Amino acid sequence: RLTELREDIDAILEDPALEGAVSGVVVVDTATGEELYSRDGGEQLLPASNMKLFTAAAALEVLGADHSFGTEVAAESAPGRRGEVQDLYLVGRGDPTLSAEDLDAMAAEVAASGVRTVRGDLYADDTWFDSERLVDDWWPEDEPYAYSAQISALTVAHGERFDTGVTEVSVTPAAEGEPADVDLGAAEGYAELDNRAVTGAAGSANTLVIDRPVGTNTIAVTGSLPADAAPVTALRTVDEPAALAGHLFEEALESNGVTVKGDVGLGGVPADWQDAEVLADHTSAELSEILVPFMKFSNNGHAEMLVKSIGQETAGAGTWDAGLVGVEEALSGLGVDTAGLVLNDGSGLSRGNLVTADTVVDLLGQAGSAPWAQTWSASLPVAGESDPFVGGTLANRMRGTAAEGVVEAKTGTMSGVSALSGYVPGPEGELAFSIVNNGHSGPAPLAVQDAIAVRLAEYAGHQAPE
Ligand SMILES: [Co+2]
Ligand SMILES: [Co+2]
Ligand SMILES: [Co+2]
Ligand SMILES: [Co+2]
Ligand SMILES: [Co+2]
Repeated sequence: RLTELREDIDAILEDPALEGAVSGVVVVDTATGEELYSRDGGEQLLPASNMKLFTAAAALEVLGADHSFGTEVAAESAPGRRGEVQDLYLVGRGDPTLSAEDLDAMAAEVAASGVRTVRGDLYADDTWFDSERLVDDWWPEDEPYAYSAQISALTVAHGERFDTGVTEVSVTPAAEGEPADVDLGAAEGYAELDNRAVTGAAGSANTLVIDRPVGTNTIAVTGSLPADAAPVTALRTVDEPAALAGHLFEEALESNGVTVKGDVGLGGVPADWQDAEVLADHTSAELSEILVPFMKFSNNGHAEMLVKSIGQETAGAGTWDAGLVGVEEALSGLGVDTAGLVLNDGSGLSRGNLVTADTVVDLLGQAGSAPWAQTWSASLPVAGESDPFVGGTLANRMRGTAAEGVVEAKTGTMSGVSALSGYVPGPEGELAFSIVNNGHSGPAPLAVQDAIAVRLAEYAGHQAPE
């Protein structure tokens, strides 16, 4: 059987979709520790989102499944007679799941706390992390999109997938000839809008485009949306995720009967205050829970926020430099050889990252036996599973095959980069694998990755459903 498996993979790797592409492929039997297959396992390649694997493991080691994040509201001293206060500070400490609901819940506490007026200014404190919003080598052209959202300690998360630093932009068609109707979602009143979009005739081509011009906090909409066209929605990042959290909290307070006479702005709690009053606070779910949405949908904001949290825990510094070193350290304490590893960021978006298929499998074996093995493997996306929170970025892959609901693996794709690394649980042996492709020029070789994952699932003792 073994010999057949090897030949089969060699054949699959013969796909023309992998021309001019270096591919690191490693397969190992977790149980026996046997090396079922290996090709360029020591070759340094860009891992794309697969990099999140290393960040996720590091997070469990340094923060732990138990870990959770907090958000506070503080005044110099509690309110009194007329229930007034001067400056109010919204302090974020890395919660990547802070919803607008959470903010409203807090706006309520501040009110129940006896506050009716914020005579001073309302400040958003995100100093828990540095202000380095984007990784040095991230392409500025990717900035308008969610996966490239600015990183901040205080940031609001959209939806149940917790997309940070973004706002939801909607474009609804009007009558042919009339301007299209644009809604900026949360960023309303915060970001500037330049709506040049127009309703085209019914049946006309949809040429609409939503964008945030680099270096601005403006949502520019151009193009034409046909009248008979279904309203469009999109996620666009904003500048200074904190200034937005402050804006929404500003609106949350007002909604909870608390007036704010000042202005919303960035700024940390004076430190001059020996006993600031904590009018309100929120605590997120534990890391083990937050891991799911992070890994299932591959959330870059979460990965980066995690690195800096690790930087805070290991060195008291929400910095990529600190966190990254902390990640590399943690991986070592886990028994992983970080020799051919190069960490430039936590999400894998950075072209500066480098790993080797061997290192990945290495991290898979170790992680597989660590105390948090369960919560860990449970965050990985499962092959061909409709439910988004289970299938993740693999919901629409390998369906109706031996891998369906069997292969647990992290995906990762960029131009010329693609990877699929994970586990293949089975009666014929517990398998760990890694596939990293760099160099291909057409689309990502996802069918090749699947083909291999499906053959492995079979080798592990699984049959396609009928
Ligand atoms: Co902890
Ligand atoms: Co949504
Ligand atoms: Co608003
Ligand atoms: Co929460
Ligand atoms: Co099966």
